Formats: sequence, C-alpha cells, structure tokens
Amino acid sequence: AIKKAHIEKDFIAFCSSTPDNVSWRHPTMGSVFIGRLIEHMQEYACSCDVEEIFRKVRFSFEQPDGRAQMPTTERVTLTRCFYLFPGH
Amino acid sequence: AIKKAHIEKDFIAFCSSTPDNVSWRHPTMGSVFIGRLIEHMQEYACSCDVEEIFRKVRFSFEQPDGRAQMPTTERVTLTRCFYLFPGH
Amino acid sequence: TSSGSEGNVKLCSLEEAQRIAEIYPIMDKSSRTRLALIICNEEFDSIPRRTGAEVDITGMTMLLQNLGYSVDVKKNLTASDMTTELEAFAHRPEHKTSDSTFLVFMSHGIREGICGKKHSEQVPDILQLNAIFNMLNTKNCPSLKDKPKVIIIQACRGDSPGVVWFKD
Amino acid sequence: TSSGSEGNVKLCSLEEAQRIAEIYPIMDKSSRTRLALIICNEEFDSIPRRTGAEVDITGMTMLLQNLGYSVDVKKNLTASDMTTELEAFAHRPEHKTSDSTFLVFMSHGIREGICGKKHSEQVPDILQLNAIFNMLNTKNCPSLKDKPKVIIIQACRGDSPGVVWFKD
Repeated sequence: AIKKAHIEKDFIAFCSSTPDNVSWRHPTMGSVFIGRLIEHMQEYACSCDVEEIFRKVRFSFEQPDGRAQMPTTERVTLTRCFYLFPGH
Repeated sequence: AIKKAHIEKDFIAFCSSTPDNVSWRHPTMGSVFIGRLIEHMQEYACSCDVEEIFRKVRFSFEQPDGRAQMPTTERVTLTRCFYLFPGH
Repeated sequence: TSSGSEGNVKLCSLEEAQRIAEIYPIMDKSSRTRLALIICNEEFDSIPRRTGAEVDITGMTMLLQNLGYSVDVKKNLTASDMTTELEAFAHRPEHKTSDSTFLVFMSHGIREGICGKKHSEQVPDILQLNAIFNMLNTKNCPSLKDKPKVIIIQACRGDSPGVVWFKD
Repeated sequence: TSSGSEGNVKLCSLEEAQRIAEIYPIMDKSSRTRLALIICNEEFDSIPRRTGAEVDITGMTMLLQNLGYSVDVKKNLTASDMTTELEAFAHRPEHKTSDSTFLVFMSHGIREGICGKKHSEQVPDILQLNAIFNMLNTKNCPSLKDKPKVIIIQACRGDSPGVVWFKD
C-alpha cells in the first residue's frame, strides 16, 4: 500500500546574515558566524534544541560593531524539537 | 550621538505552505492554516513563545490527507523568545 | 470566561509569567498602544472569489484583539494599494508606544508572492514577501526597532499538491 | 575531558536527557550511520581568495564529528559540481540508518545565492538555496524522510553593510 508524505518537511536553514547584507570573515580567525556557531553548539547542544541554539547565536550578534551581521533562520519545517543529545 | 542598528531584526514570518505548494481554504469553514493557527494561539499563547506555537501548528499538519499542506516559518531574526503573556 | 477582552485565549497566570534575559520586554498594559493590520483579498477581477475569507477575517481580527492589538482591516487591494497601506502602517505613531506588531495577509498566491485584486496571468499584480520585510524594517519603520514583527500569510505558493507517495 | 570523541562539546547527562512526544527520535548509537557534508570554496577564478576558510573547515569538521556525524569535505566546486555532489550525498545508503543530517556551505555569495569557483559578474556561477532544499527533500531524498536536515550557509547575501543609524 502507498501513503502520502509531505514533499518538504523537517528542514532548517541558518544563514550568516540577512538578505541584501554582507557576512564577515577574519583572514586568520575564520568566519565570524562559523566561529560563533561552533562555540554555541559546544555550549548548548546538551541543553537546547537546534532552533533555540540558532536564536542564541543571533542574540550574540545583537550589538552591532564596525562589522555587523544578523544570522537568519530560513525555511523551517521542523515539526518537532531537534535535540542533539551529545554523548548519546 | 548616533549609533548603529541592524537594518533587519526581530522578524518572524509564518506561511500557510511550503514553496511551490498549495494552501487550502474551506468555503464555509475558512482557511485551514488560519483556523489551525487561531486554535493553537488560543491554547498555547499562555505557555509557549510564538516560534514554539508555530512549530506546534506545523506538527498538527504532519499527517497528510487528500488536502495536504506544511506551514513554513520564514526569515527569522527574533533574537529573544516572544511570549504574548495573555492577560497582561 | 470568554466574556472578557481576551475571549477564548487561555490566560497566562501571574505564577506562570514569573516562571517564564532572553524574552522580549512587554510594555505596561495601561499605556501601550499595540497595532495589528489584516489585509484580505476576497473579490478579484480575474481570479475566483475567495469564499470563506470572511470567517478568516472574523477569526484573526478577534484573536489579535484578544491578544491586546488594535486591528485595522483592509480589503480587496492591489499590490500597489497594499504597499501604500503598509507604508501608512509603518508611519503610525502608536508603534512608538508599542512593544510588538502583527501583520496578516490573506489572498490568492503564486510562487513569486501574494496576489493583488487585479491579478491575472497576462498582467501580474503581485506583492513579494521581501517588500513586506523592507517596509517594516529598522530603516523604513524605526518605531518598531527591537520589537517583534510577526507576519502571517495565507496563500498558495505554487500549484503543486505538496505531496509524494511512499510504500510501507 | 576534551580527549573523547565529543571533544569540546559539552555532554548531555542521562538525567538531563530524561528531563528533556515533541522531540525528533534518536537512533541507537551503536548502529546509526550519521552523515554530514561540508562544501567550502576557497580558491576562485575571478573572486579573491577566501583566506581563513581552512579554519572554518577544521572547526565545522571537528564539531560535526563531535556530534556523531561522518563528515565529507569537498572543496572548490562550481555550482554544477555542487549539484552533482548534493545528488550523490542524497543517494548515500547510510541515510537509511541515520536519524538526521547536516549540510554546510561556505563560499562567496550574492543575493541570488552561493558562488561557485568559476563565478564572475559577466558569467554567473550560482547555486540557489532553493536547489539545496529540492535535492534533499522527500521526493529526491526519501531516505531522510521525517529526519531533521540542517543547512548552514556562510556567505554574503548582497553588498550592503546591514546597518542603519539612530540617535539616543
């Protein structure tokens, strides 16, 4: 027997900036967004779902300096919370 | 004194379906997405942030019938949790 | 009871609110001026009538009022009229003494965006979601800086059924 | 300790996991085959060298491995090569015995999408985010049905600084 399934579901995208806008990369330290994402994933993967972690990354960018960017979560069809449960 | 602010921040969009795909509307009962959103807002505004409520709406659409759709959260720059605190 | 201003929306008790640094600040209930806008297209020149749209208008209007928002309802607009209405909404002085906003759009839709009242395949009348964000951002709406802007859209995003088959 | 497979990622204890119906199911650690893909463009024909990209590759590779994913790293690809690589990734048999996936893209970027290695203003070489979703959806990747698909993109989305001025 055949059954119907949603063609697009359980996606989450996370971009380094908002549409129209630049994203920054340090020549020796790497991309700011990437570095910030790793730090937040290391700290919060144990306790927070991926959506919440991405929000926290966004919050860390809130106060703009000379090189500002605002990471954007896009096209979300996660129907559940995605916890990484690191260690399991 | 002048200060810099992000041009785009604190947005959340919620669409009735995924890109390329239809959204359904009952001639007498109204749009399915709209009706489902109201019910979830009435129930969960007291306890859940808007992002979480939208996820719950998505979950309610998970099992596809003859008229399937998957609501999509788009272009999110919410840096904090948005609680409606109904009654306050 | 559903007799109150919050109607059928379940109330958040004082104990629950205290249970809930990472939350958007809420302005004083006595002085705040929350605004919401609903744009709903029901009658079109070339696309079929959106029967049941009135049920959506009633439901969303009452819900947004229940949540504390003063709701403006505009009907049967072209993409140009929608742009003008959005621009006017962004200029409202009440946003200054508000903590958030809701924008609701309900119409026929295609992949590119939301259909205006005059839309046809020959002469498109479309409002893009990108334009909505731009008109409500910090540049074009400084009064809503740091405040949640919630955009709700009821519309098709194409002609596909959104499904695929699988076997057990 | 950082000597383990999870490196610098803080562990979720058994008590914390039990504390956490609305969660994506996790497959058995002993038998699951988690896959991740990183595509990073550093050297281009016409766009400047992306100095520091190697730091990003190292960081993301190690992090995804820490989280339990087998990581494939592909470098300096055209949008066509990226499409071919994505198609191959979607066909991997390991997804069947996996519960989730991560896709990381790192390159120069414009409003329309992510730059391939051959990109120039005269002859565009762009991969759209829309194409990434399509290639990984239930139709084109049935093995990842019901499973979280996380897409991470480092790239500009235009030339604007993303800021506006305001006074106190």
